Amino acid sequence: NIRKSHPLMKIVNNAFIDLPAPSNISSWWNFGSLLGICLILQILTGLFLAMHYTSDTTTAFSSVTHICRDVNYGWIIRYMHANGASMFFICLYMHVGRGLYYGSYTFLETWNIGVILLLTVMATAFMGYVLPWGQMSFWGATVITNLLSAIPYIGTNLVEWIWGGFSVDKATLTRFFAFHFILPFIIMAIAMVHLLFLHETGSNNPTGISSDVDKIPFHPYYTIKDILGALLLILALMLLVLFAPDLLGDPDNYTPANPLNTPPHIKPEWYFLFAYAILRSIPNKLGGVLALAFSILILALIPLLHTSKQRSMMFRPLSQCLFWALVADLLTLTWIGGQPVEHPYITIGQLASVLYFLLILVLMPTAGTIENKLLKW
Amino acid sequence: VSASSRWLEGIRKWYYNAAGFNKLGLMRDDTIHENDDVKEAIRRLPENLYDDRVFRIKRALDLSMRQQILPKEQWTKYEEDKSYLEPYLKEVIRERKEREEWAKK
Amino acid sequence: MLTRFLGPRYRQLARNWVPTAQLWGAVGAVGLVSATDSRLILDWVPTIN
Amino acid sequence: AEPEHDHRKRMGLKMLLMMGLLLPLVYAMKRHKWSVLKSRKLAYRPPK
Amino acid sequence: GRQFGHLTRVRHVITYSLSPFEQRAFPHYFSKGIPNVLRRTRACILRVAPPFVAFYLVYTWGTQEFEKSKRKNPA
Amino acid sequence: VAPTLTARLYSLLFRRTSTFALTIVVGALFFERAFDQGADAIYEHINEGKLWKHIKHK
Amino acid sequence: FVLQGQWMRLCTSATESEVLRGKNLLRNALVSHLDGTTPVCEDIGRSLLTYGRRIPLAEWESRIAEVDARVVREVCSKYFYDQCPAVAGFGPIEQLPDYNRIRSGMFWLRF
Ligand code: HEM
Ligand code: HEM
Repeated sequence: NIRKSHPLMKIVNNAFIDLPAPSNISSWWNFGSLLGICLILQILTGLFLAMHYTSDTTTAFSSVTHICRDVNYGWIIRYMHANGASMFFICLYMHVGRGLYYGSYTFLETWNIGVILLLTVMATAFMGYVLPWGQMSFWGATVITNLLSAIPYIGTNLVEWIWGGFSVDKATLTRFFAFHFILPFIIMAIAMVHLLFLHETGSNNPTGISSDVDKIPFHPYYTIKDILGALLLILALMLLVLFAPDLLGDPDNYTPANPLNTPPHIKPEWYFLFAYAILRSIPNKLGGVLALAFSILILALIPLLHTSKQRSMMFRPLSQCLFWALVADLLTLTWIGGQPVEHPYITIGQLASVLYFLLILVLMPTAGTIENKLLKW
Repeated sequence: VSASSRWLEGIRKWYYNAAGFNKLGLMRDDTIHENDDVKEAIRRLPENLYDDRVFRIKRALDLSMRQQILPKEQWTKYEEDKSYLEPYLKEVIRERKEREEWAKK
Repeated sequence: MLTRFLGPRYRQLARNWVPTAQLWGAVGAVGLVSATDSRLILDWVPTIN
Repeated sequence: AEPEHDHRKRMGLKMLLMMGLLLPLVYAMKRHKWSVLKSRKLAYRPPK
Repeated sequence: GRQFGHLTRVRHVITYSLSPFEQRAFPHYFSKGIPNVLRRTRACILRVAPPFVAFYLVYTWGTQEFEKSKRKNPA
Repeated sequence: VAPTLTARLYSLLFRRTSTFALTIVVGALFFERAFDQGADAIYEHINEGKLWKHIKHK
Repeated sequence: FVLQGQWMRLCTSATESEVLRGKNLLRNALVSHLDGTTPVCEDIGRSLLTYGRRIPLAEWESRIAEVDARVVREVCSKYFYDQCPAVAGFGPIEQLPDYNRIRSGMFWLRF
């Protein structure tokens, strides 16, 4: 009674208690709550960090050290933030992938909002990494921000507008801080709308068939399975932060910023490495950033190239192989992205980039058509 | 009719078996993606097929849940695979196409 | 003003919920104690110092 | 460089022992509730 | 939206269930369990495995050429 | 052991949500004392920087 | 939800007045039913098969009289509180609650 009628409870009830859900969803549906979890864990350790961090160049790095040595338990808080960012990205990558494989993208609004959610956390995380004002924080801030200067007749002014100076100076750090604080709240409102559009149809499932014929209430079933699910997120996260705090950050970004150095290194954090590879594969200022962008906004083209008469990939062998070649190709891309632009690495980084686009834009839709034909559809 | 046709038919039988909806006792039309044309075809089915269509989807979602599959004998055999939806779907499409032609003049 | 709740039955209600309410408060008590340790409220019994 | 080193690894020991104890338990909690569904039978009885 | 009781129309399907306190959460877990994981792996290898080894190979080759290139004999 | 330990755990302590809550919280205390120390103890199979061992020398 | 609501309420907080109503409803059901040679005859035959005696109305009265609230909340608890039910459904049952939920309504977290 009370759960069903009360204005606030309704919402909870309709989203986590009596929500009819397919009795069929597998582990790949857990990344939904996991991102939700990652989002909160990242706001909570993030706030406690802001209680000791200062966004001024001369104390920026020092305040981060202040946290790890002097602030009680500052270190875990710091590393949980650091690693949660990668954990947020692995989950983000599972989630997008899951939808791609299962045809979940046929829910345009939900999906499109998802792309806005992907961009928002990327912009968010990119600003996050600059905050400690480390060698990579500054040069990654430099290299990446400077891309916008490829935009014709507007670009120079644009880069100088967001920079605050003529470089990545004082204005940029405080600036980047403010947006890094405001972004995750906006992300939240958007995730609510993500969930708002999703609730309008309920979840998809591995068969892509349709589950009105067999729904189970979200409660014992998926609350308890999300719990067990969050527990494994914690394990991965904690295993990362306690045993190997600097593993995914790599031993490097320590030593303060130096606007005159330029380390023979320069590469964004791992989650941009595939995009990074695509960009440098193209000899051309404009084209590089054009293809950089296209490598992510292409998710907004996927539903227009569905092509198959079935929604999921569960019953489609050729498509499976092509999907796996996409993921395989995305490893190559990050791997290349994490290496210098010399002999072997250029040409495969070039080839793999063409493949990425050939796969999604031509090979996958073709396989769908072939698949339809083999089934006489 | 001969060598080549059977080869194409064998490629088709192979794909069918690989696609594995058979393994969950599903029939090909039970896997169709539900857009409006199809939503309407489903609607138009007679009582019997509709009911059989629901039991199969149900049987399959059940299997799909415990990630199991049916014993080989109960897999649906290719071309014993009644394409019950086809004629309805075709007619529904034919009706929409007619609406569309009228909307151009 | 607000006392339609007086009577045999209401009295009876109250007594059926006493063992429960008492037990519940003890939960929270032990809960608060254990949560902030034996200085910030309630020291004693087999636990160190 | 890393003063927290020791303690880090101490919590880690506790984290492995706890996860190693919570993980099985949360699993048995989950399969217990999902058992109504995993063990479950269907029959289809259409009119003759 | 959507609720329960307004989902769809279903006819003549019985469903027997048994209470969770009367069955085991881990019946033939190793017995029936493991063969299943082997069967699932069989069904999927040929579609998952190959793309990856193609990268696995591209990776080790890619590195060898790189390392071996920053060396040289005459000229 | 005999008419079951769990049976008694249920009958005397788990039939009510009160006692249930109550034991979990009482059980939470001791567990902490036992484990926190237990894990600190097991950790002592590294008689190295063992602050206690150094305390004696200097 | 309402059905189960009453079982627990009775398991935990049954009150005296309603118990008298019950007792009285039962005194009337008993006496009202043994009206006519047929029901009485049926009653003699059945009783001897199950009780080995014929239980005189005076005894059933004594047995009813002894029941107070404490008994009700003690006897209901023994059979209802946190026990698994046997559920059976037929018809448009899309919204019949999942077993676990029905099972979880057989006990209550307040208590
Ligand atoms: C509004 C909530 C958030 C607050 C208040 C916040 C706060 C902070 C602060 C103060 C820092 C600098 C201290 C440090 O580097 O440890 C930081 C760094 C960072 N932030 Fe956040 N953050 C929030 C959300 C997020 C989100 C959602 C992400 C995306 C995963 C993110 C990713 C990062 C990364 C990658 C770093 C640098 C890693 C490091 O050096 O530890 N933050 N954040
Ligand atoms: C802030 C980051 C995000 C959050 C909090 C979030 C949240 C969720 C949640 C909770 C679900 C529930 C279904 C499930 O458990 O999988 C879901 C499903 C879904 N999400 Fe997201 N998501 C995020 C990012 C994304 C992005 C990057 C995409 C893809 C562009 C996306 C697209 C989708 C789609 C299409 C579904 C439907 C899945 C299905 O029914 O099979 N979301 N999302």
